[PDB]
Amino acid sequence: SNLIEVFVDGQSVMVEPGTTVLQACEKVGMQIPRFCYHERLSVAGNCRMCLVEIEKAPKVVAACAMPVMKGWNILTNSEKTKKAREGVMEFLLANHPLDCPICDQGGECDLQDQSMMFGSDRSRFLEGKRAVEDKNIGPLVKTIMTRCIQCTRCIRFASEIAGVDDLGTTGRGNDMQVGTYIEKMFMSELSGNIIDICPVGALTSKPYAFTARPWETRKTESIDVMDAVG
Amino acid sequence: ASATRLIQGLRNWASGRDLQAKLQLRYQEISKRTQPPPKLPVGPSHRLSNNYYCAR
Ligand code: SF4
Ligand code: SF4
Ligand code: FES
Repeated sequence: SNLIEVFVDGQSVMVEPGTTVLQACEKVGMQIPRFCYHERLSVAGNCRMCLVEIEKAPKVVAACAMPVMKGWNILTNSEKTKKAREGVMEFLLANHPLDCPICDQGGECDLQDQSMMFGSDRSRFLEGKRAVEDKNIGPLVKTIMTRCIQCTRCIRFASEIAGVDDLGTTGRGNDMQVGTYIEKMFMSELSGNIIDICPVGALTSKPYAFTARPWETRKTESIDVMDAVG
Repeated sequence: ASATRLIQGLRNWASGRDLQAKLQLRYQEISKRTQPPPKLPVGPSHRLSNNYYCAR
């Protein structure tokens, strides 16, 4: 009754009619590596890291936006998939600066995590490596856009949730800059949160700056004041 | 060794034949230092078009 049997590696699971592929794999413990998808943000086909093979199907389908009909069998570790992930990771790492020493997210940034635990171990493509003019935005958000993977998260957040609608993309091909075209200050309530959503070191915290580093710090549960929302 | 006469006869006469590689290792055979600068090979993989990280 409004449930669907769909196999995962031959292991059946009952899911709702219209839950996504990525969710269906979440249910049994598969977390398909991803970038542009986010729990609070509407779906987009940008990152392409979510690719996964379904047997009997010639092309690889993107797990973010693909709805699940009955009887899909989702092979996560099938060779075609792993080759797809290695590919996507390679093209992403094609144009990226080497900032990991200076970059603020070095202990965190998902390009390093998913880079080791999925993508290939050795790069290629010598002559290359485009660069981007960096753009100052707020006093809160330090901005180096060379590290941007252009994953559209910041846009979709600013639009839907923040509601400011002042961020976008301008360009084609290699050259697409993500940010205000007129060099306007972007500041709002909830705006600072964007530095958590940027998966790479493109956006970061200006005041927190260079002081710390993720593995060195001891996380501690707490509550908030200054707002009655608790 | 250093110039030795009749004492090296004493040593030839006590412990037997010697004088190959005086125990002190002090005579040449020091290799100089790196006449060529080293250049190293790189083994399997390190090559485009052959491989995907899954197989290896
Ligand atoms: S954005 Fe990620 S991969 Fe790029 S320099 Fe920073 S930590 Fe390294
Ligand atoms: S600035 Fe960050 S969040 Fe925005 S598209 Fe680039 S990588 Fe994604
Ligand atoms: S989640 Fe499917 S494209 Fe990024």
